[PDB]
Amino acid sequence: SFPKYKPSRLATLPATLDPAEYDISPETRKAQAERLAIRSRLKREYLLQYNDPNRLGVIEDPALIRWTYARSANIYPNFRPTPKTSLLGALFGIGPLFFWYYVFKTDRDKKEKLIQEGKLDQTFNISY
Amino acid sequence: AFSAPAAYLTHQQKVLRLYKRALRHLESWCVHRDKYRYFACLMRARFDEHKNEKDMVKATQLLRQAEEEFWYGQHPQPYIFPESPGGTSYERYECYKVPEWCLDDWHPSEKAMYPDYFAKREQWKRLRRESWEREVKQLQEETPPGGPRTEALPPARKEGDLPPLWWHIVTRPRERPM
Amino acid sequence: MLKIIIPTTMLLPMTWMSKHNMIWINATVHSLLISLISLSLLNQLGENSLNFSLTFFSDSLSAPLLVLTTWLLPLMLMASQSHLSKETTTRKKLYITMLILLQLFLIMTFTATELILFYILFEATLVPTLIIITRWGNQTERLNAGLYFLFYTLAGSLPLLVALVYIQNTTGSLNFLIIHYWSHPLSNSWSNIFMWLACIMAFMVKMPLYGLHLWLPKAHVEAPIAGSMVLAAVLLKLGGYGMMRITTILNPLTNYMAYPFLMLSMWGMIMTSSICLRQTDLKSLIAYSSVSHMALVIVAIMIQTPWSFMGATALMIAHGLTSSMLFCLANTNYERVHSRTMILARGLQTLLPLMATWWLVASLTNLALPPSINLIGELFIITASFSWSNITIILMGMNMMITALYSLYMLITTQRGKYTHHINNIKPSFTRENALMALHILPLLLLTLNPKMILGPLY
Amino acid sequence: SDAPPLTLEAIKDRVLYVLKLYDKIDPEKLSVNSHFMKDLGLDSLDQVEIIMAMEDEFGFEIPDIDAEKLMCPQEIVDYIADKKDVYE
Amino acid sequence: MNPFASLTLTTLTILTIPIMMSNSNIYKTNLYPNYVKTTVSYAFTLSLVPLLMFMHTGQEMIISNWHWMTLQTVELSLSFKMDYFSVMFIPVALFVTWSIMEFSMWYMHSDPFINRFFKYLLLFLITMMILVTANNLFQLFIGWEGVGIMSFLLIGWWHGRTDANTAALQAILYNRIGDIGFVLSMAWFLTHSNAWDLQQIFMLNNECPNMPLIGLLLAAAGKSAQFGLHPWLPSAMEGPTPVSALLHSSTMVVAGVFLLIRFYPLMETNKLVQTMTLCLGAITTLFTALCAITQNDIKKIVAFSTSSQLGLMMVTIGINQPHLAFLHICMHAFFKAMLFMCSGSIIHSLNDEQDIRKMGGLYKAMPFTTTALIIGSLALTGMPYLTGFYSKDLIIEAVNMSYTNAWALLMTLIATSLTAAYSTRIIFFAFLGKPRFPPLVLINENNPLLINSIKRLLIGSIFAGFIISNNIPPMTVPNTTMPLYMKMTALIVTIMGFMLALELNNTTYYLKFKYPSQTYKFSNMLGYYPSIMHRLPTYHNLSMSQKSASSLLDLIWLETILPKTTSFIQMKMSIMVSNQKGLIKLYFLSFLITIMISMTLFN
Amino acid sequence: SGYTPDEKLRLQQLRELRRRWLKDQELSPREPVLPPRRVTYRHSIFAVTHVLIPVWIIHYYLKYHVTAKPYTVVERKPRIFPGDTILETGEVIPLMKEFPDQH
Ligand SMILES: CCCCCCCCCCCCCCCCCC(=O)OC[C@H](COP(=O)([O-])OCC(O)COP(=O)([O-])OC[C@@H](COC(=O)CCCCCCCCCCCCCCCCC)OC(=O)CCCCCCCCCCCCCCCCC)OC(=O)CCCCCCCCCCCCCCCCC
Ligand SMILES: CCCCCCCCCCCCCCCCC[C@@H](O)O[C@H](CO[C@H](O)CCCCCCCCCCCCCCC)COP(=O)(O)OCC[N+](C)(C)C
Ligand SMILES: CCCCCCCC/C=C\CCCCCCCC(=O)O[C@H](COC(=O)CCCCCCC/C=C/CCCCCCCC)COP(=O)(O)OCCN
Ligand SMILES: CCCCCCCCCCCC(=O)SCCNC(=O)CCNC(=O)[C@H](O)C(C)(C)COP(=O)(O)O
Repeated sequence: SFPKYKPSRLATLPATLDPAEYDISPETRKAQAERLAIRSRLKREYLLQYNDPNRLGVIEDPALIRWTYARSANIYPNFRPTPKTSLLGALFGIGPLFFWYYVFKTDRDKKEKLIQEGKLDQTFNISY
Repeated sequence: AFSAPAAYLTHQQKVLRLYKRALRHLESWCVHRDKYRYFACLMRARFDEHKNEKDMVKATQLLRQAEEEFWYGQHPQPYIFPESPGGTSYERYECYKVPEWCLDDWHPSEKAMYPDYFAKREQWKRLRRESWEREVKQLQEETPPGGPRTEALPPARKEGDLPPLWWHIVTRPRERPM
Repeated sequence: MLKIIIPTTMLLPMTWMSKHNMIWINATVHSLLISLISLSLLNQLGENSLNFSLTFFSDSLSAPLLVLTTWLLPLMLMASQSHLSKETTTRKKLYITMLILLQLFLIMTFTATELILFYILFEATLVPTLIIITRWGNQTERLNAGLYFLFYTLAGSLPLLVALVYIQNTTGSLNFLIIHYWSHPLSNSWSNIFMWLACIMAFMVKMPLYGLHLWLPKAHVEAPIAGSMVLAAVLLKLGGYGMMRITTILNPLTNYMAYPFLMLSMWGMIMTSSICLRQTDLKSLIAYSSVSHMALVIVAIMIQTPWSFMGATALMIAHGLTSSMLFCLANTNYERVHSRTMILARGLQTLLPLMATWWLVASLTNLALPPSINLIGELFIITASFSWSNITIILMGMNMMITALYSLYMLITTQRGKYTHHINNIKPSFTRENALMALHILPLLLLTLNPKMILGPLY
Repeated sequence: SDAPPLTLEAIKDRVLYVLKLYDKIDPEKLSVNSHFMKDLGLDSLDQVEIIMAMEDEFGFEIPDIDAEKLMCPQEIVDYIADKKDVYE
Repeated sequence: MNPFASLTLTTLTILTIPIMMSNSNIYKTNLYPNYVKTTVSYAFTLSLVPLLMFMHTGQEMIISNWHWMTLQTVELSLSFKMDYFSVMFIPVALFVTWSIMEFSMWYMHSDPFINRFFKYLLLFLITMMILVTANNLFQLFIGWEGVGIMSFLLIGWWHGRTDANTAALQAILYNRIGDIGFVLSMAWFLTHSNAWDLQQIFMLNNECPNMPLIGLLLAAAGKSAQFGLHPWLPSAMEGPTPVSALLHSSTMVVAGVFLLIRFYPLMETNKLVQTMTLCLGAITTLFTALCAITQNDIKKIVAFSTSSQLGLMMVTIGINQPHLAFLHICMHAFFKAMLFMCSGSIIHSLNDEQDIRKMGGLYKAMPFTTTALIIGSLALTGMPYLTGFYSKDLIIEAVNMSYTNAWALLMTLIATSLTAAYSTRIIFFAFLGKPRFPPLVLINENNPLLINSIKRLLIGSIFAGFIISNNIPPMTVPNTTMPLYMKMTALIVTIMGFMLALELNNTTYYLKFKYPSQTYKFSNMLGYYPSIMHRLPTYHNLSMSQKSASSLLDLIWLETILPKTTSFIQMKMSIMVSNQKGLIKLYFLSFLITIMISMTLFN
Repeated sequence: SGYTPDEKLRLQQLRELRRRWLKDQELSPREPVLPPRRVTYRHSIFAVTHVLIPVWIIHYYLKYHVTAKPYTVVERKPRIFPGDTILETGEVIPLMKEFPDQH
């Protein structure tokens, strides 16, 4: 027996330590076979369009188009106002503004009070 | 790298992979050659004791505690060959690799230099132009219906035929072009 | 001032009477000549102004903006020469007409002795840009982008007209000289607060202020290259110029009125710089960088100190030049790839080394590397904000670090690594594109030798 | 660099040298085309150690998927020449 | 008239001629590296004269030749400070650069872009000279950023390698973290002292407050890679060996220590900032030596050695001994540059192999590199009457007899022991055992460029300490009388380091193997700092930047507030208004209702 | 284990084609056809155009333009020790207080 390795979000589990790979069933083998089948179909299509001497352009990638479209333009039509979204939006969009306003207002009120009281010693402070 | 991958790894391949990894990391731990030879022979002796075991369940239970033991003592800084995916010169020369089609955009004053090379290039272009038209039909007739089941390609079977999808494997830039 | 205005007007009949194959050459030559004439305006005095007539004046705040506006047109023509090759002669002439009209409106806007004339021209600039965006645009979202760009600006600027007519009814004049000499303090009143808001929001929305910047990414991404160049270089500076001109009557109300906008800009520069880190589009990244720079300019104008004003002027000029160059580089990549996606075309330094050098110089200038005027404005504004409050330094430093981060990210993603294998239509860079980048970049490094030319009237 | 341009003859000579230094396999019996499992009666573990010895000899490392189907010295030499782009 | 100024400006000016000729024909030929090397050697032999004049008399000058701009009461001009520090550092930097360039003429012979590489080295040198001789804060900032940009460009020299780009961006990130404090200091000095000039700052700051000195300390820690911002320096080894020998070993990385030296009149009037400087230096040197003790890459080991030496330099700054820190800078330049030269020669001779597990007996196979590395290791460990003696021994003596922390002194002593220890590790694992490199031997030293470049720095690392120490005027009170055990403490700890390291290394021959402990794992992964601080913060910033700043706020809520709400309300009102069936019944009923309302509500 | 016959044949044909291509990548003796057209000695010219000329311009620039303005070049005052004499004035600094010398 040896000390156990505990995975985390930023340190994933090694492939050789997965109990899933050791639980082999015919369904798992068929799933792997069809995964490699679709991968081989995609690779065949890409290489057929890649080795063609006639093509003199960019091979359009539907996966890339879908990625960019989902990241940019598909957000709002799928947006639904929920307690989670409302609370997170309110926090992340209002809290920092009021926090910084409080900080700067307190600092400037302190500075103005010191200036009015005259105890700040602003000698040589010419450029502002 | 060159060989097409399989849908899965069998038990025997996994055992070989663990054996290679353990030997490499033991060599990394044991710097000196005589010590490494001694401990590698001892590792082989410990490794082949369960060679003749027969049932699948105990075999699968083994190699697993072996992988855990390997991970516990895996030498967090193993030796890596300089050109390996983790080496100090893995992709050092990848900025010097220029594609072959870039020569098609050279100015005629530049193509005036090296005339024999460009004549040979034109001959290669003609060969590719014919071979591609042959290869498309050859691959269409040879592929199983419903799409390929593996990313392995067949060789050429006729006399004047060339292996399908050969242009971008034969015309690699180089390992160290500059 | 008419020695600049009349040739710009004569550009139109010259364009419309040109041969079918000589429009670009004539337009470029005469635009460059007009720019040379504009150089004379830079000589400025430490005294009041260059009051040419009752209608127009020039100042060391207006002179650099006028020079940049006159210089931008030949570059826009050079950039537009490419993608308009398959266009009919009449429509190309119409495009050149739109560009000339936009230049004329901007030139008359920057002199503008009287505020209603300034408003009229500041709104007249809206039509040619809208036509350019919604007519010669590639995608189908250009219509929505133009609608956003029109309606944000108009909603912001309609109360400004009411504020201006009220100010003229009360004071009696809107000439800037009389306004400056007869200025009176604003009492802390609700009516004065709303007058301040009506005077400020029109220029805030065009900066763009954070939270009111939604129109800018749409308009910049969907516009043709010339439209993006002009929008990023000159049209954003109209709000800053207007704020600098109009904050003379908003005192002492500005001391406490500025806080909501100061907080918004100070947090929004961080927000937009962080947004730039996760972006899949070059144009969107450049637009958000522009938003960050203009937010920092807003902070400078709101602080309302001499160093703030000098830094704001310098940063406006430097940002205009840098954003124009970055947009031009992105367009050069797009006309080869037709995708406008960062991750598609990679490792272009191997294929195009000189264009990679241009990319590096543009990124270094956007990164505010000394002694470029970008850092001159950045540092002056940072010092003024520190004098305003010592706690601003944290936000300024965070913004600087994130700015360097996404600038070098944009450089590395496109220029370094391994080339994309299946892309084989990347032809050598033309002399036109190289000359465009050179004419963008050389004025910056020449201006860093004479920074007093772009430091504004408070130098 | 100053690296001599190694040839096919050098690769074959070095492979056969390292193989003849392997005491398990008799020097006389082995031939460029001599198979590993059947012609010389070696185990698969012997094959992986042979691959490792090749790796240490030539200073570069072969992926496992390619190594597990290298069964003759001739195809080992062919693989090395293809990897290092050897002309003759 | 007074050739001091003319010569000092002439050196910097003639350093820039090959940059102007980079567009000429010589740049397209193979004579460009020799041209640049000759220019650097001429600049060095020219700059040797003002140092001689200062040694004779002590000449000190300020040259404000060109007036760039004036903002109100603040005047900014191109001003050069040519004090002791400048006239002493310029010859050393030029000598090291000349040696490194002659070495690069051999090392980078097969690189297609060597003219460019040479041009970049010249550009970096010019920027560093700008940094060193600057008289105001703006010029020194110009040099500060120029050296950083040259570091970014030279680290990612092989731009096809992902790790090189990652290391370059890491260096940029850490240097910007330092730039934050630099900008804070500039803003404070301009606001309060009304100047960026050094003379006015020295006059108007008799009791310097905490804020500008803390900003300066942050900038120095950022650029000198102190414990908080250390990891970028070891990662900067991705670049070519000459780059690591010139920039990240002896010239660029001492910039923060030099900045703290330049502001020493204000540093001595503050006691808290001195304490923070001392603690930072001590923790940096200890942690970096502990990281170095167990590394297998030779370049990584030597880089951690450089970081530990910088930590010792900042300890010296913390104990209020700036001139001693400058002397240590000068000595470390020589011997660390030569150590990188030897490491690069070893790497090239073994087919670009860097790991020490695959290099064995090189003491006899290649003896000139062996003797040079042995002399450099002896110099590094403060062997008596050697370049490292005249600085490191004084550092230890001054720390031992000063009113300072006990912890910092203990950490410094342990760092010295660990320094001896990893020097022993390098020698033992690189030169003593049986060979472990591939059978095809390609070992060769017989190249005049490499031999001459190494031997010049060898003569330097043997005699420069004595020469410089005996030629400069005194600048601090000496430690004349000392306890005998306190006088030998440096030698005692160093010999203890040799003995313990050698004893522990000799056990690797034994035929026993045990799994590593937790302390070894901690030391090998550099205290797990790179893993945690490169996976957690970066992920948390990027995830927020995508989810909240980009999507949640910008693409959703800001869009919902003004435009979507306006569109929805206007569309609903349009539907309500325009949904009329066209029946005059309802229309005139509404007219009747409307007529009644007007009569009764408006009068 | 091992290659399938199809894999063997494909690898053989591919490696033959690759060797043919690599051989074709070589150059003939006349391949770099260069078109010609025009329109201590090394150290001596170098020491004039790279050292003497720059120092002439800088000395002229410093001696006649930079020093034309005040305070442009400021020099640290020379140290004065007891027993020294001054070229400008000629007076001699008196010696010190004859400290008791021993060891
Ligand atoms: C005042 C009186 C003055 C006289 C003082 C006495 C004179 C000397 C007495 C001797 C004392 C010890 C000297 C021997 C050093 C140890 C060597 C050793 O045995 O290493 C092998 C051994 C395991 O090796 P391995 O796992 O088999 O590695 C496999 C191969 O060997 C892999 O091997 P490789 O080939 O890969 O690399 C070999 C490398 C690899 O070896 C290592 O792994 C290095 C790790 C041990 C060395 C680190 C020692 C430095 C101590 C600084 C720590 C500061 C505090 C840090 C606080 C941490 C907080 C968690 O080893 C070396 O190269 C040599 C190591 C250093 C020896 C040479 C210099 C030692 C003299 C300087 C130390 C003291 C004298 C100061 C002089 C001034 C006079 C005062 O390492 C240890 O077991 C560590 C021993 C001591 C560690 C103490 C820290 C434990 C902390 C645990 C937690 C405690 C509670 C904390 C609670 C906190 C709550 C907030
Ligand atoms: C959406 C993306 C950003 C868009 C731009 C946002 C910027 C616009 C924000 C406007 C700035 C502030 C407006 C008024 C500031 C005056 C200070 C006042 O509000 O504070 C207190 C005022 O107290 C209370 O706040 C009274 C007002 C309460 C009603 C206001 C609604 C609060 C939230 C509304 C926000 C909606 C903004 C978006 C509109 C669509 C001071 O108390 P008091 O001494 O008595 O009044 C001093 C003024 N006097 C002297 C003239 C009398
Ligand atoms: C991007 C969209 C932004 C749109 C602009 C938002 C702000 C608009 C500014 C407020 C609108 C009215 C401007 C006022 C015009 C100037 C005239 C003036 O200042 O005189 C005031 C007039 O002040 C008013 O009447 C203001 C009444 C406001 C009615 C219209 C409300 C519009 C919305 C107000 C709330 C939102 C304002 C900020 C929006 C934030 C950004 C979205 C005093 O009038 P007198 O009676 O003559 O003198 C008093 C002594 N007898
Ligand atoms: C320093 C690192 C730490 C070290 C820790 C590692 C621990 C490893 C110890 C585990 C030992 C085992 O093999 S675990 C036992 C798992 N089960 C079996 O081995 C059953 C059948 N064996 C095979 O099939 C093999 O492939 C074989 C016949 C050998 C070759 O065959 P070839 O004829 O196809 O070469």
